[PDB]
Amino acid sequence: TFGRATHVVVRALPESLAQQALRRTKGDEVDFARAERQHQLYVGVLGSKLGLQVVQLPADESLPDCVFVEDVAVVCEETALITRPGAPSRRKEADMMKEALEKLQLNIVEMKDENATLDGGDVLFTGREFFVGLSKRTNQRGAEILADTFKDYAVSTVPVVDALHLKSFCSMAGPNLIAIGSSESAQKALKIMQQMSDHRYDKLTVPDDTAANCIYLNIPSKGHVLLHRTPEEYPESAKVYEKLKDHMLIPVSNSELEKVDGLLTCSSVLINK
Repeated sequence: TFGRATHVVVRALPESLAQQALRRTKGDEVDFARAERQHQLYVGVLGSKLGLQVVQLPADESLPDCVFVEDVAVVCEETALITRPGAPSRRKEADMMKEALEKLQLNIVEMKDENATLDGGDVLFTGREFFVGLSKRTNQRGAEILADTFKDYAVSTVPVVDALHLKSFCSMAGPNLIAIGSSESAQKALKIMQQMSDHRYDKLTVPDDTAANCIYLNIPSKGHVLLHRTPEEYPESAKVYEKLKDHMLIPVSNSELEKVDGLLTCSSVLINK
């Protein structure tokens, strides 16, 4: 069943994240203490509230972005692709992630090609196929290696225009359901994805691009579950998610890490064992 997961890998925030953030903040500074609380709440939802087995990796002060585990690995079925992140400063994050996934007994494939880069944030897995954003972080070679890794699934690329990652404005909200932003860029990207696929997807359109990034899970003890940004953060988008009457909706705060481009999907790697 699409969206089923039994384990989740997360990683603690390093204090060094605050320092590196000073050069990323477009405005308001990051409240580190609050970022930590929001992370604690996030992990609490995944583990305590939903019952997933949590693998908590320790922070590495030499890796300021280590909390964003999604970018270092893409998991499909029983295989994990350990990526080669676009940012060189994040390459070592693959070390502990590889160990974590090895211990979860997954088949491991490493992106070693020195001319290939790929951030997990640029990968949208619909359950039927993959869409990979060609951005400043992920290149063609990277998309090809992902395609060679998950041979039983089609992989199509889409240009990422005025955003960091493909998932900066989309994510899966349920079976055959793609949550998508309303910006010119988001809508164009969606049109391209729909044109390349031979399958018609349903869509959930939200006014705030960032709020289109959510986490969908299928929990046996709860059914359809969706972690989405709070009404306090994005009132108009939360109103749209409320339309999903068959989903267990869980509002999750992320105001701090969003300041450094970290959205909801960024802080976890889900595995179905």
